[PDB]
Amino acid sequence: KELADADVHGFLAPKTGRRRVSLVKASFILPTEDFIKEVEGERLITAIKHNRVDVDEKGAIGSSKEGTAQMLFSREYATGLYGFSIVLDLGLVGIPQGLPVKFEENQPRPNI
RNA sequence: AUUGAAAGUUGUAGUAUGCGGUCCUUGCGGCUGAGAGCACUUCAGGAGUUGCCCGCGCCAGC
Repeated sequence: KELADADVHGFLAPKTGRRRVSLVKASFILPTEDFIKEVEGERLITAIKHNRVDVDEKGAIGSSKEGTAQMLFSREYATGLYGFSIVLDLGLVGIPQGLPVKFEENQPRPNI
């Protein structure tokens, strides 16, 4: 009632339990098996290098002994046609997990 | 709603700043498209042909 993120994405309270599962679930993101079959070889993974140049007070630069921040790192970039799948059980938003229905007047009305 | 319930391996980072593919170099020197050659030799603008035939300078004039 007082929180919205805890309602939709669940939460956990080790003090007294009160576990509520997430109402929205998602799967991994894989390239489709058709793409994998049709490429067979090829890397489709590129290691691109990026630098961080740090000019000194006038114009100077150092590698690892002047205390400056000048490095040369690398990052992996991928491609391909990926597959996604999500399931949103939004029908339970605002209804307590333990009491899906109230059933007080002999009708199974939702316990909102 | 199950070894279960919530859970970014994440946020900042120029593989940069300067550098003439440049300077010298004749596709040049010598070379007759030249020498011999009748557009010549034989040819009538020629033969025949009337500038013809008839014709009052005329009659009256002191």
